[PDB]
Amino acid sequence: EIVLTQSPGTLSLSPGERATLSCRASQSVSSSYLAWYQQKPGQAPRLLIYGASSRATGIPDRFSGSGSGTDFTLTISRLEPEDFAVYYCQHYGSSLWTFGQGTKLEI
Amino acid sequence: MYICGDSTECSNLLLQYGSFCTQLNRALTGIAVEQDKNTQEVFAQVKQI
Amino acid sequence: QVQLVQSGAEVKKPGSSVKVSCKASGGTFSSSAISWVRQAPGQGLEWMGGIIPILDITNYAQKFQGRVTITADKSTSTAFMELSSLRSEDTAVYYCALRNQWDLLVYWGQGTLVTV
Amino acid sequence: DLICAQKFNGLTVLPPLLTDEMIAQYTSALLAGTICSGWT
Amino acid sequence: PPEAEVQIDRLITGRLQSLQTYVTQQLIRAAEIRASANLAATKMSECVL
Amino acid sequence: PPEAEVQIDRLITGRLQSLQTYVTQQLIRAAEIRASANLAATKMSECVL
Amino acid sequence: SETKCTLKSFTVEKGIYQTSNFRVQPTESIVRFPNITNLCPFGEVFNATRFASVYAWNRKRISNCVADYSVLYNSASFSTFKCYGVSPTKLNDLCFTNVYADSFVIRGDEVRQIAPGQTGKIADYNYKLPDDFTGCVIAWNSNNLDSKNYLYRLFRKSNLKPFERDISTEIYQAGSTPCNGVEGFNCYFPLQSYGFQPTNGVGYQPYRVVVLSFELLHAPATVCGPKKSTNLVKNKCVNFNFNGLTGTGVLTESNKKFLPFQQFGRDIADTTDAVRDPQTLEILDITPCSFGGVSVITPGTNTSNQVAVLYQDVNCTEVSNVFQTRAGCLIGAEHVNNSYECDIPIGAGICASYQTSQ
Amino acid sequence: QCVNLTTRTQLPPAYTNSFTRGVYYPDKVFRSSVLHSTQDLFLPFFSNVTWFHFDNPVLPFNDGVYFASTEKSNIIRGWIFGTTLDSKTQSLLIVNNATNVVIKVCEFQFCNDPFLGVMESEFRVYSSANNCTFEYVSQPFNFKNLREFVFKNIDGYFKIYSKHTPINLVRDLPQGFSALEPLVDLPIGINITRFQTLLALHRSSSSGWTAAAYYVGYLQPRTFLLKYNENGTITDAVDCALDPL
Ligand SMILES: *[C@@H]1O[C@H](CO)[C@@H](O[C@@H]2O[C@H](CO)[C@@H](O)[C@H](O)[C@H]2NC(C)=O)[C@H](O)[C@H]1NC(C)=O
Ligand SMILES: *[C@@H]1O[C@H](CO)[C@@H](O)[C@H](O)[C@H]1NC(C)=O
Ligand SMILES: *[C@@H]1O[C@H](CO)[C@@H](O)[C@H](O)[C@H]1NC(C)=O
Ligand SMILES: *[C@@H]1O[C@H](CO)[C@@H](O)[C@H](O)[C@H]1NC(C)=O
Ligand SMILES: *[C@@H]1O[C@H](CO)[C@@H](O)[C@H](O)[C@H]1NC(C)=O
Ligand SMILES: *[C@@H]1O[C@H](CO)[C@@H](O)[C@H](O)[C@H]1NC(C)=O
Repeated sequence: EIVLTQSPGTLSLSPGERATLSCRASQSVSSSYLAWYQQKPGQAPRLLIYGASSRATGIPDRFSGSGSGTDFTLTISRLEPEDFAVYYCQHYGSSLWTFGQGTKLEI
Repeated sequence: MYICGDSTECSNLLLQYGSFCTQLNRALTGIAVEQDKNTQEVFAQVKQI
Repeated sequence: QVQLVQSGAEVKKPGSSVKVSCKASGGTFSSSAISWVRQAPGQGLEWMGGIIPILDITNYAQKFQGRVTITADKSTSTAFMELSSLRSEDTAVYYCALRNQWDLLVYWGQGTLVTV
Repeated sequence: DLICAQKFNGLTVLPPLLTDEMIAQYTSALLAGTICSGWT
Repeated sequence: PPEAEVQIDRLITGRLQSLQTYVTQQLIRAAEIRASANLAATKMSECVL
Repeated sequence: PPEAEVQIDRLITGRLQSLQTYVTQQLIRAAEIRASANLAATKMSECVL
Repeated sequence: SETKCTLKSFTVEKGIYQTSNFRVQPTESIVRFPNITNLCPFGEVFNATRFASVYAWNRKRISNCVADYSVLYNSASFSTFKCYGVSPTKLNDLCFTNVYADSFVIRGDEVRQIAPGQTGKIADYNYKLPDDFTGCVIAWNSNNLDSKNYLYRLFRKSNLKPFERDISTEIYQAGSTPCNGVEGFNCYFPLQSYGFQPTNGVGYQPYRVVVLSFELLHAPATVCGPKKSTNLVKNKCVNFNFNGLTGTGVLTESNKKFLPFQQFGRDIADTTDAVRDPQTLEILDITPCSFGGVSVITPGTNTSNQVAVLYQDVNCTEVSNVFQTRAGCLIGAEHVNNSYECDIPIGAGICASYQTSQ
Repeated sequence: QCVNLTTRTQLPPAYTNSFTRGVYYPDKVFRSSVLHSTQDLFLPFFSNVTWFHFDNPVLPFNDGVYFASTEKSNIIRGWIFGTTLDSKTQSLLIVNNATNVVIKVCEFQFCNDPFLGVMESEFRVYSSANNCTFEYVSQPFNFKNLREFVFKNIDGYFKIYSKHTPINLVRDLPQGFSALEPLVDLPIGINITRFQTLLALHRSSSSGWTAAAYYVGYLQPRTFLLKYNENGTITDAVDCALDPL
């Protein structure tokens, strides 16, 4: 299978700062099937980025991203307190799904 | 059947024309009749066997 | 347009099965695919398996190969997942998610907590 | 078979009114007539 | 329907022409045969009888 | 190209109809002359020989 | 009555008239398709974040999948949905090979150029669609996605062939000056950017265009619609649908030596003679049900209204007073061990007449 | 990797008679007991075919290639098709290397003499590879074996028809009639203007640079009447532009 690994596993950042979260695939993947999600405890995962780009409807627009092959990144242009969250990348291979690593962001 | 191979739509379009099929049928029927007449005129000249 | 509606929370005894119902609102039950994802407390998400209601095809995660049966009701636009031989290890929130062909978005239900 | 291919497209063949046996009988009658009585 | 009707009409016109051509020739050949049959009948009447 | 195809096809149909008409008339006329030739042959045999 | 109608008369003379036919009907339909396990990956085609400039338009192959075209057709998001060679309604039930989705971004006034036989800078220099084309051109306004980049070919030596993608960008001579490169005077760079802005009028707003090109009824199918198969019923008149092919007839097992790569057989008229079933690779023959042909033997109507009916080419096993003859099955006539002068000829030595309780 | 060796016997091209070889089944349709008119690219009857025999030059592909080879030595392993074969454009490499049949389409840079050795002490062929569009791998495995192939490239589909028959060959191809059944249709999308065969050099590699032959013809858009027997096999053909008869 194709395993996604994100980094850093945990991180402490201040509001007002730029932040990035990486997602590396063990095998190359189509950018068109990659997505990023945000999660708060007790909530269903929220989609932010799909197709390794393409900001999701209703998104804050502070989020953007890009990538290809085995290397993808989620960028937050400025962190707001509401952006401190668990974030993960997933691959929707449609016959295979890959999940794991929440790069947990705290103040 | 030659023209409209079991197509309802074709048949309805064919009916926008005049009595085409009728004339063709008459011509071929007339020929078939003559073919039997020809045979009888050539061979059945004497009706005593 | 697309809305996923799931059944409520349940409490089970060891050895029993849980059948989670997911109704596809907005249409396109057919010509789309539905998957089930589990989240044990304190954990991230994991894939359990899924179904393509139109092609009548099921597919399972190796971790969940066996125990769980996934079906789909075309008439009521509803997907189901029944996980047997439950243990306390299976306490989790069970989520329904789907994607339409022609699209890129993955639509999600609410997640239902099942304890054992 | 060609006759079948023609049949399936609406092309058919009708039988003759007189059969080969009937024709043979007329021919034989004429021959019998001539040999027995000439042109009379 | 309306696009099919155009395409069907193109085929109908062609098929009508095909049958009409056939029949005209079939009539001409039949006329030739009648002449042959008439001659044969004459020969039988005059040379056999 | 497609504009020309419509106009070209119209001329083709008209010209084909003209050839078919020509040939049909020649076939009929040929049958007529043949009948004359058969008469001529009969006269040759019966009155010259 | 059938005789009276064909003759346009309320009076019928003695003799034989040719009427109607014998058209045995199908009783049930049959549908057979290969069992395809995938849904088609079209999210990548229609909902993509990036489209090519027309100049370097993209081409994606679609295969081994099921595609429901109901969704694209019914969706109101499209500004245009024009199909050539197929009705969008019928498209959903057809099966294809070699399906391709071409895609690019154009200005709104260029929508008219993505068509089989249109001319202009796109039609001639960026993307030529064949005059002979089967498929659908689908497009929508993308001003909110693309406007703030894209280049189009304006200066080209010659017009493009259908589906040609020529992306050399070399600067070259237009006029009298013997140069390449050296842009200026009479040598020019071939492309111009047409950046899209929110302030552009509609003719200059970007549109996302997807062109679906299809090969219909190639013997195989790899892309096939959402249609369920039925059981295969043999030795009965049925409707049919073998990988998209239709017709009516009786299907039977066929003892034909089809080669491993063959899957259809044809008649002299080039009509389907046989098929290889899509799920079980059995060869099956298709034979039209029955033609009959009926003539009616009629005593004149100034004498009687009894008629006898002859079915021209049938056995007296299919359709009291049934006589099998070489000329067909004669029904309603009483055959006798006698002979008489011929009155109404039937054929093959047989005649009929109306005689005595007649 | 690659050998910068010449040291070859210097020979002229030989030529032979194509006879009546070169018919392809043009369809997936069963026809039997008929004579059917087909216009396609076929080898012209009685054409002048070039005969090659460690002879591996770059040849034009033109409108399609009729290829046949004869061996017992298992030297001819495959083909390389493309234009420049220098990683600038994609090209097609089809090889039987015993381990697998390997078919690849990529922006590959190739060796000027892209060969294989023999055991199999070496495989050379390539200098480099860029991202590759296509890959397929099959499962592992007086002249006596004749293999006839036709290579067509229609609208991006590389179409191969082939047949394998027993022979007893000392010089040229046998006279007789054959039609090739389709083997494969590869949805590739590439430009082929030139090609080479892939030979397996015998090795006991200049110090051991060591018995096969092949023929190259070209196809033309001729009309043939193809005779189908009762089993639907093409058994004969008429080349409608060979001569007045
Ligand atoms: C992917 O598909 C979705 C669903 O059609 C598109 O989402 C719609 O976008 C319009 C325009 O912003 C909104 O008015 C709708 O409310 C959205 N619908 C839903 C269900 O979210 C989305 O824009 C498409 N993405 C791309 C890159 O084409
Ligand atoms: C699936 O396809 C295979 C190969 O064509 C066939 O043998 C099998 O019966 C099919 N299964 C169905 C229709 O359930
Ligand atoms: C049925 O048709 C066959 C010819 O195919 C013929 O020999 C037989 O006599 C016919 N039979 C009836 C009326 O039973
Ligand atoms: C008529 O012929 C059939 C067949 O030979 C015979 O069975 C029947 O008895 C005959 N009927 C009469 C009245 O002679
Ligand atoms: C030597 O080999 C390289 C690699 O294939 C080739 O580019 C070069 O032209 C060759 N030189 C000679 C003299 O053969
Ligand atoms: C194939 O290569 C030749 C020679 O460079 C070139 O003229 C032709 O346009 C090319 N065709 C395609 C489809 O790239």
